[PDB]
Amino acid sequence: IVGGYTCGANTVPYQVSLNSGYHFCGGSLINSQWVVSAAHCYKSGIQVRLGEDNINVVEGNEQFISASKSIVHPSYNSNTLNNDIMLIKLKSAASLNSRVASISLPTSCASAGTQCLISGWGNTKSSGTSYPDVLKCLKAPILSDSSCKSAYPGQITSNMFCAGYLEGGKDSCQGDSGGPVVCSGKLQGIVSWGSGCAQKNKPGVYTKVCNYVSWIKQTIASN
Ligand SMILES: Cc1[nH]c2c(F)cc(Br)cc2c1CCN
Ligand SMILES: [Ca+2]
Repeated sequence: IVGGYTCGANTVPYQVSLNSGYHFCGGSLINSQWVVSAAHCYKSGIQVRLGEDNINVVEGNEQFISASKSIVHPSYNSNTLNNDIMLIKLKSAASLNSRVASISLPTSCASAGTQCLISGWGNTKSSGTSYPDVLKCLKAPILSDSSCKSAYPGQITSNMFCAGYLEGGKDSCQGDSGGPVVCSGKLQGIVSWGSGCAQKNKPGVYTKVCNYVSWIKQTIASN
């Protein structure tokens, strides 16, 4: 996250770190057994880390649970990033509490101008590279479809939205991938892609979660 703030320990209790020897992506806990992330975060050997603040220090509220199965969306295209969503099932159910909690799925899509909270352990620099230890947060509005398409001609599908600031300076970044965009208490987005981080006229692009709720629910129901 570039231009954000330190969230505070366990204040984003649905935020997960995906670890394969090291943090490589975020995700969102959606019930005791399932995490939502980005399809471009797929790899094998994933351990889900819940209750994290400093990802380099065991502080006492973590739960470390290996993935038993990952399911990349059937229509994910890795060239265009269309349908950039994945589900990860945990080998055992997480223990839910104030600091480890699921985030509700949307019942309808969100509107331009809605305020959202984006969070992650990604790069905090727009030029250069610095990776934080503690969770970072950014409040950012959803941008109009027309602004989003103007920023990225020919690249924005019906499964994507932009959020952030056209002036630059505040954005998600590398390593925030797969993490949450939460708006009015619902998981509306997944950190997906962009051109650089926090660059003028290049806001972040996010998977439009509301288009996937039927698939998420029926996947969970049979897996
Ligand atoms: C999700 C993602 N991953 C990135 C990456 F690996 C390198 C760079 Br430069 C940008 C990004 C973004 C977009 C952030 N709005
Ligand atoms: Ca920790």
